[PDB]
Amino acid sequence: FELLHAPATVCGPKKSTNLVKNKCVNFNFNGLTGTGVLTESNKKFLPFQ
Amino acid sequence: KQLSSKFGAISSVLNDILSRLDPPEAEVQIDRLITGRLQSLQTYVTQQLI
Amino acid sequence: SVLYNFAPFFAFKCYGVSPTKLNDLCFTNVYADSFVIRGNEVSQIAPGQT
Repeated sequence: FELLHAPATVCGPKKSTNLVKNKCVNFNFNGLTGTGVLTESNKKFLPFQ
Repeated sequence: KQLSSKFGAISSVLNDILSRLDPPEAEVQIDRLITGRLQSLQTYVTQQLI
Repeated sequence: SVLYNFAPFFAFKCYGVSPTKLNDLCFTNVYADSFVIRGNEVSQIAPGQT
């Protein structure tokens, strides 16, 4: 394997879950495990990041 | 800035280590991370005291 | 979950990740190699062995 900072294209079998906002929870976004609140951001991304 | 240093371990993010490895190897990985960050904190406290 | 149904594994020793937490990781670009060896050198397929 390799854990490069890149769009993950091969991943284990796990089902998706609906989003929650303004409640601080623990999440898992393609191997990025963290704990915090989720909200809409003022930031903007280029369409490749 | 010392939080992103691996200190000879596998990864710098703690949650990746705890969610990626078995506790037989996670014990020694956390040993390495604890001793590195503890040495850094000791240096900072000594500097603050001086 | 389809690997265990083929054949009883000999070593199945793992480094880096654990062979139980493979249903929670999400990474990129696995690499698969295939060859056949005569038993005693199965332990020689490892990082840093002669």
